[PDB]
Amino acid sequence: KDILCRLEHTTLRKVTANTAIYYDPNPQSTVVAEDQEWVNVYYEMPDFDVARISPWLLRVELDRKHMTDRKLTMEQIAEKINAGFGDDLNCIFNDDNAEKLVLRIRIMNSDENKMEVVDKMDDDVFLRCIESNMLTDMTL
Amino acid sequence: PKNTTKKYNIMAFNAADKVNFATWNQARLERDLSNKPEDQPWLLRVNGKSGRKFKGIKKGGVTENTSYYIFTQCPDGAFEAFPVHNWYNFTPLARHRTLTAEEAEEEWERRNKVLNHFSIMQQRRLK
Amino acid sequence: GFVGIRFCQECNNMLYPKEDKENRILLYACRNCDYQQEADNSCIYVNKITHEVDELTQIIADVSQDPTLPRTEDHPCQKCGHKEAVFFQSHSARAEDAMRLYYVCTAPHCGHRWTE
Amino acid sequence: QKEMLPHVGVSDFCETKKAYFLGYMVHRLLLAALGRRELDDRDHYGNKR
Amino acid sequence: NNELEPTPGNTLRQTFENQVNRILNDARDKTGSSAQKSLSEYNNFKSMVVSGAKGSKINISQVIAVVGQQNVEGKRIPFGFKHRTLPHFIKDDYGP
Ligand SMILES: [Zn+2]
Ligand SMILES: [Zn+2]
Repeated sequence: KDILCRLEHTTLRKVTANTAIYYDPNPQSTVVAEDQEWVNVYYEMPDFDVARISPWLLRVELDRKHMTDRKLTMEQIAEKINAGFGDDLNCIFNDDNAEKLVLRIRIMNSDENKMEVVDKMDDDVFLRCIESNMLTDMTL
Repeated sequence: PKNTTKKYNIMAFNAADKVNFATWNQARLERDLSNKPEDQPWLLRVNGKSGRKFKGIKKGGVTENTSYYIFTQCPDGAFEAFPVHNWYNFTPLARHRTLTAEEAEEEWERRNKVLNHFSIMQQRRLK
Repeated sequence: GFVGIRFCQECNNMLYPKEDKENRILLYACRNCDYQQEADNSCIYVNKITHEVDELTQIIADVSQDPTLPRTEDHPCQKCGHKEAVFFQSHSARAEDAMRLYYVCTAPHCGHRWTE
Repeated sequence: QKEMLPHVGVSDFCETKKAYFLGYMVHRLLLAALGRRELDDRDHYGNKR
Repeated sequence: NNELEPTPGNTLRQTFENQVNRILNDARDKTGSSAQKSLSEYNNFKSMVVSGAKGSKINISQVIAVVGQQNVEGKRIPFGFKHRTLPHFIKDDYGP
């Protein structure tokens, strides 16, 4: 089962259970959600520059039954989220012991390196783009 | 009183838009402007230019199905019932805004089409 | 729990989510007009993916009038101690991979519905 | 007026009827999308005349 | 009762159909074996089948036994009548 779990094209579409795109301007208090203790790791580095993360949260929840047979851990899901996209995006994930599925993607400003015309896309729409591309096309 | 030939109508609004609410002070009619001819949509206004204009198109089935008499309170001794000549529902329009009648025939959302735009870029064009 | 739309109070063209770059509070400004209003809820998009237990919902009460559905005198109604509940399966394109038999009371104006 | 949906009407005062019916078709399409109603069957003899 | 567990690699409808079809087919096979052991050496069906002329054991069954499940397109008779197979059966009737 496990050595040949490395097949079957597990895509985040069937691993996830829910999703939600939120507006959190200050992450320290996720007034939109009910998990503020996870923010305590927004204390050293969200890969850099807390002052330049976009305020749009993409809360994705991952069913644990679907995830427990493939055993594809949120550590590995995090690895793939990093690798496939890089540092343009970000992430921070709960432990598995939480029993409440959660993982959150944040879009670094992408002007974070260097800061008024027709947009690439408003970050609102562009989070509904990484909510399809990553949901169907990512190969976990 | 039947000899009198004043023909009653129906002015109906959707529960969506706010009803007259008596904030309508004085203006409630125009029936002909829709020339482009005896029967054409009404085009109504609101106490002059400033207000929320709207149009009423008639009802297909009003009399053939079942006639709708209008029994009135008639504060006098008697009561009266009038056959409704026609029914037409009013929809708020005349755009209360600017309309893009040419739009340079844009691409249908295949391009980025950053939303909340093409209407803030516009209203800046033309001052 | 997104409010599928909140139509404009002025032009009736489906308010959309916009960001207040000045004060940084969520807004719902229209596009065709210029109206803008503040936002009570901060969820702009909620796709789950899988589903919830929503077949206890989306089962209208009038189905107790169907002469083609089974009637069981066991499993009585909870809302009222009346017997004779009608029961069916999901009847949905998403079968839930289950044979959950949803019941519905057949005493008039009860309309209680429950899975067991 | 004349080609789109003739059966609901052809007169000049049936825009609302045509709108309600086209809305009902988009409603049935959305219900088939979500999954509430099942897709209709071509072999079912009630659907044949 | 939702106490049925999906056999490895199949949905619940699939394991339900598998179990009901296995029961029905074991029923037909045992019924046919009893039918074929009910025969006499002078029977002519048995003469023609143990000879080789014509007919199979399944036919000696279907004449004195159950006829068997009628499969259409590899499945039991579909719910082609809006959740029933014929207006005489009540809705959601997966029975034999
Ligand atoms: Zn508006
Ligand atoms: Zn009851």
